Amino acid sequence: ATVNQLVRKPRARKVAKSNVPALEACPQKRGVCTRVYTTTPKKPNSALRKVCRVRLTNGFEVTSYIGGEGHNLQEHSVILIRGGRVKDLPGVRYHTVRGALDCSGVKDRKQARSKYGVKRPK
Amino acid sequence: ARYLGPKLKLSRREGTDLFLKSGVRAIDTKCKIEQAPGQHGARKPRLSDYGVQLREKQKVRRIYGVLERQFRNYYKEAARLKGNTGENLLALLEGRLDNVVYRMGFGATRAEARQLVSHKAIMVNGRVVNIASYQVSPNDVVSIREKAKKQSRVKAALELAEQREKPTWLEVDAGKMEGTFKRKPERSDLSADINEHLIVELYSK
Amino acid sequence: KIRTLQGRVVSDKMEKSIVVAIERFVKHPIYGKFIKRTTKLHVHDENNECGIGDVVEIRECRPLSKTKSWTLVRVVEKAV
Amino acid sequence: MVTIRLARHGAKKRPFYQVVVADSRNARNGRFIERVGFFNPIASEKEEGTRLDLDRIAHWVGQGATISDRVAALIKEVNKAA
Amino acid sequence: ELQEKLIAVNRVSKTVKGGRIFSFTALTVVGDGNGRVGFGYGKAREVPAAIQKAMEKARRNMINVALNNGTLQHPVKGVHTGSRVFMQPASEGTGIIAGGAMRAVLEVAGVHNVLAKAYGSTNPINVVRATIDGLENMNSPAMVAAKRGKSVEEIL
Amino acid sequence: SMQDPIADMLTRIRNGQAANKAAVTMPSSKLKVAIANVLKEEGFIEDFKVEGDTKPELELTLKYFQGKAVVESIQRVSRPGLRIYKRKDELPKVMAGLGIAVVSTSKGVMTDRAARQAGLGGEIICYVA
RNA sequence: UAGCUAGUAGGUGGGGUAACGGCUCACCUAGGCGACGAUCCCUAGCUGGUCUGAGAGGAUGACCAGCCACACUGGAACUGA
RNA sequence: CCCGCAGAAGAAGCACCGGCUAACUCCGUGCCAGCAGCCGCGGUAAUACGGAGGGUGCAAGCGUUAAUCGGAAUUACUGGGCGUAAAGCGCACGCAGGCGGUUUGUUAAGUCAGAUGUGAAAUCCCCGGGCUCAACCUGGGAACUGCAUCUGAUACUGGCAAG
Ligand SMILES: [Mg+2]
Ligand SMILES: [Mg+2]
Ligand SMILES: [Mg+2]
Ligand SMILES: [Mg+2]
Ligand SMILES: [Mg+2]
Ligand SMILES: [Mg+2]
Ligand SMILES: [Mg+2]
Ligand SMILES: [Mg+2]
Ligand SMILES: [Mg+2]
Ligand SMILES: [Mg+2]
Ligand SMILES: [Mg+2]
Ligand SMILES: [Mg+2]
Ligand SMILES: [Mg+2]
Ligand SMILES: [Mg+2]
Ligand SMILES: [Mg+2]
Ligand SMILES: [Mg+2]
Ligand SMILES: [Mg+2]
Ligand SMILES: [Mg+2]
Ligand SMILES: [Mg+2]
Ligand SMILES: [Mg+2]
Ligand SMILES: [Mg+2]
Ligand SMILES: [Mg+2]
Ligand SMILES: [Mg+2]
Ligand SMILES: [Mg+2]
Ligand SMILES: [Mg+2]
Repeated sequence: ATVNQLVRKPRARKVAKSNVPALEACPQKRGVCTRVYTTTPKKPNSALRKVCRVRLTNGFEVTSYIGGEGHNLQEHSVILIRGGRVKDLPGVRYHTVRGALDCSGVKDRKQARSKYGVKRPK
Repeated sequence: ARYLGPKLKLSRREGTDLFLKSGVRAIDTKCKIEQAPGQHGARKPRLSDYGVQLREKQKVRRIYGVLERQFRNYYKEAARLKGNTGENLLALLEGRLDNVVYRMGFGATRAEARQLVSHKAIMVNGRVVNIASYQVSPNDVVSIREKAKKQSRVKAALELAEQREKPTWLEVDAGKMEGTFKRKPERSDLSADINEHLIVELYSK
Repeated sequence: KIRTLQGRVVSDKMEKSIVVAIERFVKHPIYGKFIKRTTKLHVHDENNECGIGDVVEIRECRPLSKTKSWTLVRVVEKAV
Repeated sequence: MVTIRLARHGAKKRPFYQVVVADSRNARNGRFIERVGFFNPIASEKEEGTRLDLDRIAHWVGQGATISDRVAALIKEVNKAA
Repeated sequence: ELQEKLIAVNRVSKTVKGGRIFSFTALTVVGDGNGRVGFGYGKAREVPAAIQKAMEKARRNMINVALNNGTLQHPVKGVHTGSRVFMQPASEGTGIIAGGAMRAVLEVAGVHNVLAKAYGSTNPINVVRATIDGLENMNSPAMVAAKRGKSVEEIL
Repeated sequence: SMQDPIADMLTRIRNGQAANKAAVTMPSSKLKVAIANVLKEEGFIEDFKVEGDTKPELELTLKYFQGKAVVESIQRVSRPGLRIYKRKDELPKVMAGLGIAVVSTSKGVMTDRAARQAGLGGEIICYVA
C-alpha cells in the first residue's frame, strides 16, 4: 500500500483462467466420440443428460453435452464441439455443434433452428 | 433494409400517429389506434425505464424510416458535432433528402418521397440525386424533374401538403415544383412530442 | 563548453581506469516516488590521479576499451 | 541516387500522387527524405490538382536530384499556369 | 410544483410463530427543481400505502441546495454506509449522466448537467442518503466569500 | 519520530477547528510562518503570532462564522513519502476555485491562483477548501 | 534461478579493420558484473500504431509505413561501392 | 456515367418473448423429454421444454462460440484495506534501504521558467475539398502528452559548511 512498498514490489494482475481451456482460444474444435452415454444431473434437476467423451484433435480428452432431442452419435463419430457449460452437470464444459461433420440436426424443429442445425422446411 | 411491413401496425404499437399513411382519411377510421397490435393488444403493461427510452427511439426511427445502424451513426455524428446532441440528431434526420422532399410536399408519405428519390425524380442543385440519406445543405434548391413533373401522384401529394402545416425552414414553389432548403430547422420548428433526452440516454446505456 | 557528467569513483583498482557511479534522481513512471537510480561507467584516467570515493567530472569519447568509452576531464572534491 | 517522384495513393481507380523526394532504392511508397508536393489527375474544375513546392525542388535539384518524367511534366505545367 | 418519484419498493419479512409476515417498503424522493430536494423512506403492509407514507416523509425533511445554472458548484464527494459517491459539475447540455437512484435524486433536485458515479455498495437507500448529504455539504461562492471574509470577485 | 512538521501543523489546525479552540500553538518554523501568512491573506484564519527567541512558538488564531469551522477541509498533498510537483498549467484548482492550494514556487510560498498568474509551478504543499 | 566471468576487466607493444575497440596475439596488472536482480530458465521480433477506457491504465503489433533478423538445416568465404 | 424498353415484375430472413431485458397466449408432454449467460424452469392447468398463433429486436444479415478492454474502486498511482468479513510477522535488536527538528551561508542535483533542436509519413481530432451520399480519398492545422541542450529562478527536497 505504501508507495515505497509498491515501488519495491508492484501489483500483480489477477490472471483469470479460461473456463474452456481445451479450445485453446479456438471458437470450435473437431473431435472423435470416445464414448457416448447418459448421466444424472446436479442437485434439484431430474434427467438423463446426453453426453459424449471426445478425444480432441489437439490431444485433450474432454466431455461434451449433446443438446436437442435425439442424436445419431456413437463411438468414432466426428463432431464439432464449442464453448459452453451445462451448469447442472458437473464437469461438462462444452456443447457439441449439431449440423457439422457427423452430428445431425434436431428432427422436426421449427424454432431456434440455427441453434440446432436445422434446415429451412419447404 | 427498408421496413416493408404494416404501417398502421407500427403506429398502433407506438401509440402516436407516425404519419405512415397519406392522411386523406383519418387514422382513427383506418385502425383501432387506441388498442395495441395483436392478441394481447387491449392489455397495456406498465413500461419501466429502458422500455420507454426504447419506445421513444423506435418512434423517431419509424417516423423517418431509418434502420438501426444508420440511426446509431447519426447519433454518433450528433455527439461529435458541437452543441446539443438531440437537436443535432433531429437536424440531421430532417436534412435527409426524403424528409426534405416530404416537408416540401412532393409526396404524401415519407415512403412516397423515398420512392420518388430512388426512382430518380428529384434533383438537388440541378443534379440528379438518388440517395434518400443524402444530406441537403443550406440554400440548396431541390426540384422535381419534368419527367416526374407529369405524375398525378405528385400533384395529389402537393395538394395534401397544402392541407398540412407548411414548414418555415424551407421555401417551396408548387408550380415550379422546386424548394429551397434555406436553413437547417430549429428545435422550435420541430415537433415537441419528440423527446431527445430519452434517445441520448439510450445510446448512453 | 562541452557536455559532461559528475559522479563518484566506485573503484580505481584497474590501472588507468575507474568506475564512476552517476546516481540520477529520477521519478518513477507510475507511483510518482522519486527513486535514486545509478549508472556505473568505466572511465579512462591517465596518470591514475583519482582515488576511490572521490567526485569526478567525465565526458564521452571514442571507445578506449571493450567497456571504456568515457574519459575524465577534471577531478573535484578529492577529499579523504 | 536521390530522386523526386510521385507516390501512388488514394483508392482503386482514383489515384492521388504525393510527390516526394526520396532515395531511389527505397520503395515507391516507402521511406522518403522529404515530401514536396502532390498531384491529383482526376481533380475536378475549380481545384488546382497540382501543388509543387518549387523552392524545395530547386534546392534538391541543385543538390543533385534526378526527376521523374511525370514530375518534370508537372513542373513545366505549373510554371506555365502560374 | 413538487416533482416526486419513487426509487425502489422492496419486500421485507418478520417471521412470526404462524409463519412469515411480508410487508413492503417504499423509498421516494421529491424536489422543487429550483434547488430543494428531500427523500423519504416509508414502510407499510401494502405497496400503495408505503409509497404514500414515503411521499409524506419526503415532503417533510427537505433540504435546500445551492445550484449554479442547473449544475453543481464544485466536485463533491459523498459518503454513507456502503455508498461512496462522486459528483462533478458537467457542461450544459451533457445531461445527467448518473446511476439509478442518483439520477432520480438529482433530477428532482433540479440539476440538469452532472457527471456522477456511485462507488462502493450501490444499495439504493444508502446511495440516496449519501447523495443528499453530498448536495448539502456544498457551499456557493456567496457562502464561501462570507465565511472567508471576501468579495465574490476576490474568490472567482 | 516527527517526520513532517507542516503535516503536523495542518493536523493541529484541523483538530482545533473540530474542538472549537480559539487558537492553536506549535513550534514555529520559517516555512510554517510563510504558510500561516498565506492562510491569513486568503482569510482561512484570523491571525498568526510568533513568540519567543530561542525556540519560538507560532500561535494561529482560528476563524469561526456560524458555529462551524471556516477551514472545512485541509489536506496535505506533497509529503515526505511522496513529493508532488506541478507545472504552471497543471496547477490544481481546489473545490473548483473556491478553496485554495498553497504551492511553494521559485518566488516563495504563495497561493495557487497567485502562482498561476505569475506563471510558475512548484511543490504543492496542501489544499484548503 | 545468488553468485557469474580467464580474453574474463584493464594496461603495454605488435597484428588486423574503411573505421574506434580483446577485434586478434604475446607479455604485464588482478581485475570485471551482481539484490538498481548478474548468471540460468520460460516466453517474445521492436516502433509509429490498433482495440478499449472519462482518464490513468489494460490488452495488442494482422493490414499501411520505419527498423531488425532469416532464405531447406549447419559452417565458410569469394566477387563487389 | 447517360438514354430507351417492358412489367410489381427477379429479390426477407434470423434470434428472442419468466426476471436481468423490449415482447403472451393456447395445445402436447408430466422431474420425462428437454432448456439455461446468471437466477432458475419441468413431478398432469409449464407466459422458462416442443409446436402453433400473436408479439419484440436486428435486417442481407441474424444467432452461437472464442478472444481483448469496460463495467471490476475486483491489484485500489489517480482509486482499497487488515479488532470480529481474507489480511499486523509470537517478540525484539539491527546492516543495506525509506524518511529526517531548527537557523544561516553556499551550491543548483531534484524542482520550476523561457528558448532552441528533434519528436518520420500514415493514424486520432478540427475546419475544408473530391467521388450522386456515405464508407473511402484528400489540403491545411492541431496534436505527437516525450527526449535533449542552452540560458535563467532559490521557496521546497538533496549535497557541502558552520550553528
Ligand atoms: Mg427436481
Ligand atoms: Mg447494410
Ligand atoms: Mg460513450
Ligand atoms: Mg592494445
Ligand atoms: Mg517465436
Ligand atoms: Mg475505470
Ligand atoms: Mg501476415
Ligand atoms: Mg547460410
Ligand atoms: Mg572486395
Ligand atoms: Mg419486459
Ligand atoms: Mg423438475
Ligand atoms: Mg430458448
Ligand atoms: Mg398444460
Ligand atoms: Mg431459459
Ligand atoms: Mg418455449
Ligand atoms: Mg484501482
Ligand atoms: Mg477490498
Ligand atoms: Mg472465523
Ligand atoms: Mg501483535
Ligand atoms: Mg528538514
Ligand atoms: Mg538522506
Ligand atoms: Mg536543477
Ligand atoms: Mg462534399
Ligand atoms: Mg506525425
Ligand atoms: Mg538546502
